[PDB]
Order: sequence, then C-alpha cells, then structure tokens
Amino acid sequence: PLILIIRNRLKYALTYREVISILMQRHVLVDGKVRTDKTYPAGFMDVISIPKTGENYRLLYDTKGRFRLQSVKDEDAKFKLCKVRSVQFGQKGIPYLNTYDGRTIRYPDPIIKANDTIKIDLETNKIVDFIKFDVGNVVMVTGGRNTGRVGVIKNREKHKGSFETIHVEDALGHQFATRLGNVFTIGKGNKPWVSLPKGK
Amino acid sequence: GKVHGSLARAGKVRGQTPKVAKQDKKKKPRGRAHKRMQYNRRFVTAVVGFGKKRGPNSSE
Amino acid sequence: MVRVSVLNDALKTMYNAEKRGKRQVLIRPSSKVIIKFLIVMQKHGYIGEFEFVDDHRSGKIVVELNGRLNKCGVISPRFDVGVKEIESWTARLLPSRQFGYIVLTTSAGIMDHEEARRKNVGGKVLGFFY
Amino acid sequence: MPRAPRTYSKTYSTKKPRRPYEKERLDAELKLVGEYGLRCKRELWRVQYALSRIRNNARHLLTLDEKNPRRIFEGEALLRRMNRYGLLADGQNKLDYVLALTVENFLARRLQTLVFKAGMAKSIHHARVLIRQRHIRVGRQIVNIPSFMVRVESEKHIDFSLTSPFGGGPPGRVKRKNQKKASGGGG
Amino acid sequence: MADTKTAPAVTLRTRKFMTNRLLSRKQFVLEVLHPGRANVSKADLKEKLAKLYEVKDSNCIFVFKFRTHFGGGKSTGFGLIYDNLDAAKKYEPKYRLIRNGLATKVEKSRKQMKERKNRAKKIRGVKKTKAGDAGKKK
Amino acid sequence: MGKTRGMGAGRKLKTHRRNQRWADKAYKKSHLGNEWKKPFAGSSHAKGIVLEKIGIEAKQPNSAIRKCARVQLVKNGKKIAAFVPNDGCLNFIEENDEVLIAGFGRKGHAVGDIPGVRFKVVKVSGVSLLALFKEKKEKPRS
RNA sequence: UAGGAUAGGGGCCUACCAUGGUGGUGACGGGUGACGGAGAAUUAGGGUUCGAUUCCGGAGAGGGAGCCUGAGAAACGGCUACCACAUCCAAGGAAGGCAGCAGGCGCGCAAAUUACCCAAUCCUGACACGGGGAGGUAGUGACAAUAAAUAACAAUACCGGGCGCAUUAGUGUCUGGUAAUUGGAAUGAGUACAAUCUAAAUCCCUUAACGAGGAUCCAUUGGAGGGCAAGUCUGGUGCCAGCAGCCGCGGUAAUUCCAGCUCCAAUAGCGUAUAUUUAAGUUGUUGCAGUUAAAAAGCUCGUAGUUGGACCUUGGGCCGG
Repeated sequence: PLILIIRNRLKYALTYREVISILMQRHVLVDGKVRTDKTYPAGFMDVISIPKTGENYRLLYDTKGRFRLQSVKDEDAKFKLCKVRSVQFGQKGIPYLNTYDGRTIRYPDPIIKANDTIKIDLETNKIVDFIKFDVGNVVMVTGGRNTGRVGVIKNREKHKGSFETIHVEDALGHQFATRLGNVFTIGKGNKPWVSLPKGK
Repeated sequence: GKVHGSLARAGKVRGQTPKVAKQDKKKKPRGRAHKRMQYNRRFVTAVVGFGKKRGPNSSE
Repeated sequence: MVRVSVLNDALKTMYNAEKRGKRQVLIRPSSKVIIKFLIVMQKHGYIGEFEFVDDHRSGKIVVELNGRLNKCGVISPRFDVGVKEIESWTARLLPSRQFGYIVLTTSAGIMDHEEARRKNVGGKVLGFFY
Repeated sequence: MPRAPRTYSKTYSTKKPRRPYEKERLDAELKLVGEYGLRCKRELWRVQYALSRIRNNARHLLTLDEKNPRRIFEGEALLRRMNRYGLLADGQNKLDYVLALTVENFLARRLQTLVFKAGMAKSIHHARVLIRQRHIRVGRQIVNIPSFMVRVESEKHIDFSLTSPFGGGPPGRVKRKNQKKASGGGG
Repeated sequence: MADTKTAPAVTLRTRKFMTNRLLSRKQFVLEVLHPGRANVSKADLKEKLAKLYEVKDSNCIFVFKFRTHFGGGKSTGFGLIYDNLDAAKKYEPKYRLIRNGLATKVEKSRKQMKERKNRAKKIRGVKKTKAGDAGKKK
Repeated sequence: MGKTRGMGAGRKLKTHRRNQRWADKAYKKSHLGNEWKKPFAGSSHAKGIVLEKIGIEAKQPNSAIRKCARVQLVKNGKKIAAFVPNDGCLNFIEENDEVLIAGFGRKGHAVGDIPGVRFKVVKVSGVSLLALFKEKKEKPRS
C-alpha cells in the first residue's frame, strides 16, 4: 500500500504523517494517476513515477516479501506487467480483465485465461502483448516464506476440484510447488522482463 | 479441658530484661562495600575453621 | 502378540547363561532383527532352519559371545506394532550415546539409525541396541 | 498501528543453588567475584545465565547429523559470534570447546579487568573505581560501566579519555579547592 | 569544523544526507562532538551551518531531537535546510514552526470549545425575545 | 501389571489419570473446592474483627498458654482463632479492632500444637505487628 | 414436498406429508473468573497450568424487547415501550445511562490526574489546511525488568600470612584486612548560568560555577538447633512470655526465646500470604506400583473397544558415477 512505500524513500527523520502535504500537492503520482489513498491495493510490478523532475520505480520484494523500491528505467515505466486476477469470459467480446490494483482492461486477445498475464502500457490501458501461462516460463512467488525467489516452471499439475499445485524447478535450495494464486508469471520466451537478482 | 486460660501473663520476659539500645561502634562500609570485604577475610588469612568455619567464639 | 520383544529378551538372558544359542520360532518382523544383527556384526552368521513344509518358520542362531566380551551388551524392546509412539528424523530419542544404534523401521524398509537420518525419513523404533 | 509495551524475559538465573547455603558453592563463587572484581553474586548470576543459553544453542546443532542444513548455516553464525567478542579463542574452534566453555572467559573480556591488566590500578578494587573516575576509554565517550565487554578490537584503543587528569584538561574538585586556598589563603 | 575560541570547537558535522525532490529540501543528521564542553546551542548551530550550505538565514532552518547517550562528548540530533520559507512551512509539522519563530502555539480550553458549538445549533431565530419572555413568565 | 501400550487404548490411561490427582493435596484443593470450605475465599489475606482474647493451652508435652484471639471474618460468618506472636501483642490486639490474618504456612489446617488455630496475625490496627513489639513504631490513637 | 420472507440456500417460519434423528467413539443433562485464539508462566525434554488485558475474531454496553435511518446498526455517548435506578422542577411535566476518559462513592486483599495537544502513530470529514482523552504528552506507579552510586587508591602504624632475606635474631615485602587517624587525587548522590529537547513545557542531555574524611553525602530486609549459610555469646526470661510451614524448643548457666554484640547472607532490594509450575515417575506418553507396604474384580462366559500369524511382483544379477 502506498503510504508504506512512499515512507521508505523519505525515512531519515520526521516526515510520515506529513506525507499528506506531498500527496495533496500531487507531487506523488502512482501509475501516472492521482491517488491519495493509503488503503490503495498494491501488488508486484506497480510503477511509481512522479511529475517532471522525478524518478521511476518498480515494486520489488525484500526477504519478508514486503514492497520496496528499486529504480527502474523511464522506458520500462511506460509499460507495466499485470496479472489477470479474474476474468469475465467470452461472448460479444466484453471481458473485465481484473488486475491486482483493480484496473479493468477490455476486449479479446486470441486467447484469454485466468492465471495468464497481460502486458499493458500505463496511462491509456491498451494491450501491448498477451503472455500465456505455460511450462518453461519465469515466475515470482508472491507469498509465503518462499517470496523473493524466481524460477522456471517444471510442470503444472491439474486435478479435480482445483488445479492444486504448479511446480517450479529452480530456487536457492531446490524445487518447490505453490498454488496458482501465489504464481505470478513475469517472463515468457515470447516476452520476458526478467533481468534482476531478487529478494533472498 | 483448659482452653479458658489466663490472659494475665502476657509480655513478662521483655519487662524482666532491662531494655538496652544499640551502641555506636566503628561502622563497616555498607551495601556493595561490605560484600567486597568478605572474600578477602575468608580466603587469605582466613578466620576460624573448626568444623567448617566459625566467627564469634570464646571458649571452645 | 508380535514376537520381536521375545527374541530380544531371550537373547540377553541367554548371554548371562553363556549358551551358544537358544533356537526358536521366528516370524517376519523377527526375520528383520537377525539380518540387522549381521550387518552390525553381533552375528557373523545366521541360519534359518525349517522354513519349508513345517507349521512355522524357525532359526537356530550362532551368536557372538563364547569369545571374550559379549558383543550384544543389551538389546531390550521399545514397543512392538499396534501402537502410536512415533519418531521423526529430527525427533530422535536414543539409548547408548552412539556406541549402539536405534533400530528403526523406515518407509523403504528396516535400516539403522544413521542411514534413515541421512535420507531424512522418520519411522517407529522397534528396540534399543546398546 | 499503536504499539504494545515491553515483556523482557529473564536476564539472570539464581535457580542454580539446589540448596541455598552450600559451603563449597559459596567459596567458589566468592573467589571468582574477588579476582575479577565483581561486587555482587547478582553480577555472577547474569553471566552464568549468558553462558548457559549460548551453550544450549550449540548443543542442538552438534547432536544433529553432519551436513544437515541447519547445522552448517547456523554453525557459521555460532562460531563467529563468540570469536568476534574474543570469548572463543582461535584454535579452540573445534566446536567441542563451544559446548564446553567457561564462566571465566566472559569476565576476562570485560573492561574492568583489562584496566588492571594494563597496569594503572594496583588493585582490582581500584580498577572498579577508575572507570567511574572517568579514566580510560575506547574513543572519547567515557565508559563508567565495568561490563562494557571489549571486542579485542577495541582493546587496542584503550587509553585515557579526553577529560579527567592523565587524559588532559581538568583535575577535578579536590585539587581545584586546594590550589585556590594555596594561592590566596596560604592554604 | 566549528569555529574555535579557547573553549574547544564543538565540531559541526553532517552525515546521512539525501536531497529529496518531493519534500523539496535537505534532510541530514547533525552529530555534534562536544569534547570537554557542554551544549552547542540552538543558535550557534544555525549561525555556522548557514554559511556552509549557503542558505544564509537562521530563520528558515530548524534543528531538534537532541537526546544523547551516557559518557559525554557527543550529542546526536537532526536538522534540515529548506529551499524557501514558504515551501518549508507546508512540509514541516507544527512543532518545529512554533519554536523556530514561524508560528505561535495557540492554547485552548476543551470545555469552552466543544460546548459552544452545541449552543449555536440549539437557538433558532434572533432569540433576544426569549430573554424578555422569561422575565415576564418567571 | 504393565500399562497398556496400544493405538486406541490411550483413552484408558487418560481417564484413570484424573482420579489419581485427587489424592495429591494441591489438585484436591481446587477440584473438591476445599479452599472455599477453609475460611479464606482464596485470598492472600483476609480481615476480621476481634471477638475475644482467648488463652489456649498447648498440647501434649508442651505446657504454656499460647495466647490467641478469635476473629470473625468481615466477609463470612465464620469464627476462627488466630495466634498473636511475640512478647506482649495480646495488649496490642484488643477487642473490636480490625486485624489482618494470614495462614501459618500450613496451607489451611490447625497448626498442631495450638488446637484449632488455623491462622496467625500479620498486623493489628493497620500498623504492622512486627513494628509494635519491637518498639519501632507506636499504635495510633483510636 | 410447497410457499412466503430476506441479500441468499436454509424448519427460517408456516401449511400439507412421512415418522424419523442422535447416543458408550459418553450423546442428552448439569457445572464452570468457561470468552475463543495467537499467545503467557513454569517445566531439560515430555508436559502441566493459564489465557481480563494497547493485537485478532465475536458478544454486550443498567436489564429486556422492538424499530428508524442509512452501503451497512437488531446501535445504546439513537429512539420507542415496559421493568429496575437515579435525576430535575414554579410538581403540571421533563430530560438521562462512565463494562468510554479523568473524577467520586460503594465493594472488596486489590489497582493512579476532574492538567494539555492533534506534533508523531492512524482515521474521519464538503476538506492539503479542521476535528478526534483513539493516540501521544506529563504526573502517579518497586506488576515486572534494565543500566548500576553509597566510595577507591597510595603512604603509614601496629597485626599477620607470604616471599626473596630469615644464617641468628628476626619479622619483612607483594600486601589481605582490624585501623571514624592520615595524604593528595577523582567522581556523581546532590546543586545550577546556558541552551537543548517535549504540541509548548518538565525529564533524558549536559556543562561553566559548586558538591565526601568515613560519626558524614551514614542501605536495607531476612537469618544464625535441624532443614538452613552463620555463636554452645553476654545479660534477662523460665513449658511463662514467645519461637515453631515441618521436626521441635522454653519446667531458671535455652548456640531454637527476648534484647545487645558479633557473625552470616541477598543487597536497592528482601520478607510474608494465596494461586500455580518444578521437585512429584504424588499422575507414571516419555515415566509407576499391586507376594508381604496404599492396590487383581469370587468365578467364568462375553460384547462395545483394543489387540492379532505366515505365502502375499518379491527376490536376485550387471554396469555407470
């Protein structure tokens, strides 16, 4: 959430509650848009970037798995990688493709599934690319102890009632498997964004 | 039997001893300071050591 | 019952006697104890007599002692089957203090304490070799 | 959110006497207290607690199998924490000695005994006072605390503080009154 | 550092410094050595200081949160140099402003303040006539 | 003879175990509610008002008048006897004052040598019993 | 099975319909400072005990029922009704609920200020900008706990116990102390310009000027028969007075009393009580006993329940690393 993230930059001493003056003068923008809400839902891959004489940031994970800043390029800031959190499916071409922060993006790609990821720009919300969820792809584990690790998909296991586990080969250690909700694919052979050491 | 005994006899011994207030004598240094002394006294030139250790003996 | 404990108990009292064996009927979890003895060389030989036609199976033992020192100082049971008392690879209670081993039926099969511990697989103790 | 208060958890153990007065125990403890120059058995109890808990952690790693993931990773921390302080000498780094250890090693690394060892005091009782007298320090910022627990790194740095005599400028009150009387009064 | 007299310098040192273009100002730590000496002063700081960073006014700049440690000869606080007088006030909390001289602390009475608002709600109309009404009515 | 070792049979051991505890004094105190039967509620101390000074004779080879006083608790109707320790103190107690009593360290029960005396006197008149005999402090008037 | 209801399935209720459901694996009933949990204490471990508590989830807000508004309340610092309480009045009527915060009474063994601020922690509002006894702020607070002052060191004087010397007498030297003497040092227990700091202040922080001759700037509570560390002290009491958890003592030269002395011993802390954990393998899972000490049912059948044999695509052989 925004308040924690902004404060990480500021923290030398005696700001914090005075975050409010910065927000209301609109010298913080998040994804090119005004939000002054501390309770704002955030996830991995949010872009922060502020007006004019500013900087660009990507949300990353520490050892716990809490949000922290890393500097990111201005070119990369224009783009954002967004999980398709939920889907309204098919006919007449009216998907609501939910994201973690709550952005909707509309209308067919020649695919679309839940747990697949959509590459989006930032301001206009038009579809740069669509990334399929499949084996061999690069993943970040969003939750648990295992957070801040990256690895390549060994296999996905499909079962009755839910598809229980999806297995990741790599880790600092050895293989681990996680739920589909924990898995956020962040790279594919078609389009990766992954060129980052990570977390723990 | 007797459980209805006299109440008359209370406090005889103190009133048959003369009261004596404590005296002024050279004061050992106190708290932390007193504790310092103890190891030096018992281990260097010792004190007494009949049986275990002893201190305020006269006739033995 | 399950035999197991009977073999262990009989073994140590027979050592005090200084007999060269006692010979008895055997079962399948008491096939296991004898083979483990061979590995850790309490036995340098064991023979399973009449396990072919008869009503039972059996095995006369040829057993170490009648030497100088006894090799098996103590073996005493630590619960048969039909019970829940359980150890893991990390839980490890022990007898002896590493001179002996703790008899363990593991997932794959019966192996000694160190083998099971390395593989990181738990199981249920059968007895305490000192 | 708004935070909570303070727990603590035991700093010391006075649990160690089974029997409150043991002649053997009393004699042994008082000798240690005398040599290192502690004032109280309370000061003995806290260091005794520190010894026991540090040892307790070590036992767990070594009893477990070799090349167990906890044993190797945590074992790096276990070795260096003692070694850095100077609690554990090099050569004793077998991990057998970490299990063993002694009470004495902690007291030896304290600042108070270091003052006496490097001359100056002419009594361990005098060494206890000297730190309060503002003498001796690693940097500039006076230690008046005997249980400072020198790293061996900071042992080298021990020389008089910037204030107090032998360190420099001010002598303190007793001379100041004496010289004032001497130069105007004739004593 | 820190200009001398005979009575030693009392070091003017800065440390852990980020210029943050959101708050629009300079935040840094003031770790003041005081070898053989007492308190530097709130004035003596902002009188040196000023001329190094070339803000050249005591008025806009504040130093605060001295606490310290035992053993003496050092104190740690925190101080900031601001890009403008007007800009500074908005970002700053009120507690800095009042001591600096930029603001006055208003003292209030709880009982007077809250009760008075309720009274305003209750009366509708001029209600001067009610005062005369009560006299007649008894 | 030996206890059941068995997967289900756990239940037998558990049920029997609870009954055994009642023999042990500490558990019995809570379980039966013997604490309530004893004159205190469960309290650290309890206060009463002095009915009488009574002179209770010592038991068996000890001969002496112990000198006690009976107090009736403010909380309860229960009358019980409490010992007044120390030289004097029969004078310092007095009828109709408020006395704070505590156990002997016997954890209820009569002490033994003084028949039926379940408690001892910690303080009289709010002062401290300890102070008064010693002559460290003096009783306040009224 | 059907319907109405409500956001919705729903005995949810209600019609019709059938006659079931559930229990020794302890149901049903009663009790419980019985909130639940994360957690806490204490136990090597295993466990035992506890959970009022700045968190997490629910319930209630004097007791009960009922309802409006609104996204949402079966709201209680809203209403409406009754009951129970107390309040005010010009006595006709009317207003109101500190298990919110201060404060006061009562209760009891038991628990603090009718001060101040929205600056931080965080929220709410038409609103950067205000408000919030939430929260912070200071006071009080030995629940607990932490850091650690009350004096140290030389000299010197006898006294040693050393040592080199000691042959030969001796004492002599590093010094252990018994020295209210001495000697210059030094520090904060205290005190106070300066400014710091806190919402603003106090404190923390300091630091000029100050601040020890041991009696002063002086530590205490427990203990000295056993358990239990440390007297067969001195005076007195004399089965009296008390001491004494327990075992015991006191009947006149009491190491157990009562004072003094001296000593022990924790030491800014220590006693005492109740509960609780350990000890206690007195709760026996880990880890019990039943011939005679507490303890096999008179005997057998026999269930629920536990427990239960063996053959059992398993065994063997080869290479690679």
